[PDB]
Amino acid sequence: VQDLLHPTAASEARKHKLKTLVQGPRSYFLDVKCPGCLNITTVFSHAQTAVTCESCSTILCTPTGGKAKLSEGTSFRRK
Amino acid sequence: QVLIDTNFINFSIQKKVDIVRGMMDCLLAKCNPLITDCVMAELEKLGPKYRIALKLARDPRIK
Amino acid sequence: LERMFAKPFVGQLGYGHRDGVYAIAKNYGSLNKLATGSADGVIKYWNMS
Amino acid sequence: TRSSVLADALNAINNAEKTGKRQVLIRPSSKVIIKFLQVMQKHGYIGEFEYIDDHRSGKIVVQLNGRLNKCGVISPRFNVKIGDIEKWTANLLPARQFGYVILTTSAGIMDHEEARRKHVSGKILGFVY
Amino acid sequence: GRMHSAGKGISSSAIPYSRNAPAWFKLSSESVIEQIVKYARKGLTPSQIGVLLRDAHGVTQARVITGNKIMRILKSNGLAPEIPEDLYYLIKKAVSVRKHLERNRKDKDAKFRLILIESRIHRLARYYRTVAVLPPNWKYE
Amino acid sequence: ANERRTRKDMPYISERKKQIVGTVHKY
Amino acid sequence: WSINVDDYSNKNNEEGLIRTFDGESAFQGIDSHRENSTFATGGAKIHLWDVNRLKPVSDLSWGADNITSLKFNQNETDILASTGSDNSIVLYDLRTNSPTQKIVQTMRTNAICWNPMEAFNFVTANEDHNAYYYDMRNLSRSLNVFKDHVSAVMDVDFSPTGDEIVTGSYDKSIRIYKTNHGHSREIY
Amino acid sequence: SAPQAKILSQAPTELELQVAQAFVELENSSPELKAELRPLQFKSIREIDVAGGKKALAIFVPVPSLAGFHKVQTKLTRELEKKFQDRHVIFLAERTLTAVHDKILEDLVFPTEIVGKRVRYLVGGNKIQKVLLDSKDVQQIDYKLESFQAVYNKLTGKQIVFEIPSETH
Amino acid sequence: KATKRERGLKISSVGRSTRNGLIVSKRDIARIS
Amino acid sequence: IDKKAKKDFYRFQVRERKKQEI
RNA sequence: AAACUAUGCCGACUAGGGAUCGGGUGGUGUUUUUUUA
Ligand SMILES: [Mg+2]
Ligand SMILES: [Zn+2]
Ligand SMILES: [Zn+2]
Repeated sequence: VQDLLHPTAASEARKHKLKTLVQGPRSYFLDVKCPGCLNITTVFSHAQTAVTCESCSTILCTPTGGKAKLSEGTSFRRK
Repeated sequence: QVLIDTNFINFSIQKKVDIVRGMMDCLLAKCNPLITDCVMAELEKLGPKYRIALKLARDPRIK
Repeated sequence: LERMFAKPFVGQLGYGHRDGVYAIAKNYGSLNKLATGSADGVIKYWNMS
Repeated sequence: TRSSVLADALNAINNAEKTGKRQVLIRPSSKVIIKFLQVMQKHGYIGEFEYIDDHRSGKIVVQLNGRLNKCGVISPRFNVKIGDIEKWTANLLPARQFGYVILTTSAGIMDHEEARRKHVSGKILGFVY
Repeated sequence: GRMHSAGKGISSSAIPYSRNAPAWFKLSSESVIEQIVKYARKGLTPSQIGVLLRDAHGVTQARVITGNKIMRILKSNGLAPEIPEDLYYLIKKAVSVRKHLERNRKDKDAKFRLILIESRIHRLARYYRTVAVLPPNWKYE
Repeated sequence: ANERRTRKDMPYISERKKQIVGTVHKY
Repeated sequence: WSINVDDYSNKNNEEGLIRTFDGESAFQGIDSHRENSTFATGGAKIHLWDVNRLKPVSDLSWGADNITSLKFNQNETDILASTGSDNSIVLYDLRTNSPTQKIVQTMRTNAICWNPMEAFNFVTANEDHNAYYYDMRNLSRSLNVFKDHVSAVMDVDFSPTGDEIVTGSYDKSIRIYKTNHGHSREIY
Repeated sequence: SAPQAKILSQAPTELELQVAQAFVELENSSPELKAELRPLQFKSIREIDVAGGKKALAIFVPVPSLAGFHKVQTKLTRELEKKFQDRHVIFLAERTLTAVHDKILEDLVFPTEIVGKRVRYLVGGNKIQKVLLDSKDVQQIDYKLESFQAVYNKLTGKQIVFEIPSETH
Repeated sequence: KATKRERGLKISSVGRSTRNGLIVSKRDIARIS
Repeated sequence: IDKKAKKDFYRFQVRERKKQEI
């Protein structure tokens, strides 16, 4: 049994994005340092483009079916 | 003095016929409708589907 | 013997209420007295004896 | 063929009532749905109902106490005159004093008895009993 | 729920409840507008512009960050398409299938799919004609 | 039970404590 | 109201309404202090009333949430408990004229009964098909859980001996539990 | 800079003079923050009481400058609270009725955000309007929920209850 | 299994019942009014 | 970006194509 | 040439269980493996 009006935070986490009480995005944004020049770039977690460092023109991520796989050597933090 | 049977109440509701007024119309006289425990018990056993019939049967004019 | 002697229902109070019973109050000082009220707006005081 | 939001809400409430559920979720909401539910609440056919804003049409969670026999919307939204109200009730309700017919009048959405008391009239919205 | 198909998928984006810009976003609104104009000049469509800004520039939503949609931003700056973007892609797909049916006349499946595509064009074209986005005389091919 | 085979940190919650979401005064 | 009763034959009327207390908002529960005349009503706000005064003598409320039920303790008569629509249980003490403790549960609790033989123990009827036995002094943990019902439990009561409880449910049954066991011994 | 420069109103009130003196003092003390503090200016201020006995300073500001204030609202708010204790300082813009009420609410909760909104319809006919906030700065806003309720009641004439879910209060 | 389901008691006659709602004909509206 | 660019989508583009057409 | 022993109450309708196909998220440690991809 569950209370539709007061669902538990744990229960809401397991539900689909569109099936929660108030639908919201499950994605997030990251701060990725290029290995080359150490500048920081903002990257979407489910990015559909191979985000390239503006200064280096170096690939930072590669698109996939879901979450974009970050390139090896690129450190990241959740923004 | 009229003894009400269980099916009588159900059909009366189907035809929108009030028990007290419908009897006065038929006989042109004051009718004292009466419900026995058996009929009341049968209405209660019919289930939630016949809750409307149970509420009309409990009208105060029905002794 | 406990199973064949299990007859819990003893009876009902009067003819009951016109509408559903949603409030019951017992008299904590008297053993056989009871108060009930229904969604009809009617309240009754009973002699359970 | 899709159905009006009001009809969807009322069907959801009827299904939840019959299946024994004590809470129902209605989406989308509306002003009409909230007024209709408020009439029900004033007459005791439902309990508390809460409105949740999601920056969309919205959602409503309605508590049910088991006292609802049926509710529905009526179309076409024909105009009913005050003197006619009684007759219409005799056609639309189980018995003489059982249930309420809900009308959208110049004064708002209200049951037939309050419409008679206010000497107002309008279109018919639906019925509850 | 799909028209012209039996699929009932519900995959979609879930716009976040809050409608104000993210706290971590620290770029001027004017800078975002210039980026939008540059990409449109290069030839990118409004749908593709939002992907690039969102993926690489932290622009969660153009409306949230700048207060105006990408379509209105471009139109304010003189950039506007001939025909609505969704209609543009439907016509291109119809052209490609018609080209294929030219070389392969035995592909009855492609003939069936073309009917579905042209049907989608007629329904979409009729809507835009009603709203006056598309001139009333406009007809497909 | 299947989760606990591979889950490194899955605590054991008693049936008596499951219904409480929280309390105002902590002790 | 006043009612004529035939308990005793030492006499030989005034049977009917005696007084009316008007309120600003709708009421949802009522219970009376055992020792003295004061009684408490739970509506949108839980109000303490005195019989000899037409207005609420005191106003108790944890917050803006409404109260759906309340029940006075039977031994420590100054202690009171209430239930909110926000899935909460609030404890009051009249000696301080203030609430004391609040716990929020996963679902609403419909009724509360205090143990007649144990001043600090009370059982709660809950809407997750369960009834929970609580200790006043430590509300972090439940003393016991009763799990037999299959629909919402709508009322609960202690036997005056304090060794049994009876639960009424939305599933059209009545179950009796031993306070030391988490499962019913009977169904009616 | 004179305090009157900060005040857009031609006839400044004494409290406006004091708070403008506070801003210009922050400007002078600030080695580079003045660059953003100097352009920013406010239309008016309202000192409105709170249930606890405190009062809140609603600084009425133009919207285009409200953006710049929000950029630097945190430091100014902390400093003004230091200069003015017993004062809850909040920056609001002067601005359909539903939209402006919502914008006023967003200005109030700033820097915190509104997780949700609910309306509970009781049986008698009452309505409880509730606004759910996030837990970003839960302690500070918990010390300020009643002030928000009082301010919103004073300005919009509505009764709202500010809740912080994920915490039991 | 052979027994037909109990269908309850009839409560209305004015109009047909559908998913969209109760539909009342124009002829009926004039007849009632 | 070069592969995702459209030669004929914006009003300025078709005009340019019209200019070269004649 | 084809058929030639079949069969299932229906619906606007609740909550589930096991298995399986495609996609996605997370955990975990075996197969896997190393700045060629
Ligand atoms: Mg598709
Ligand atoms: Zn780089
Ligand atoms: Zn008999």
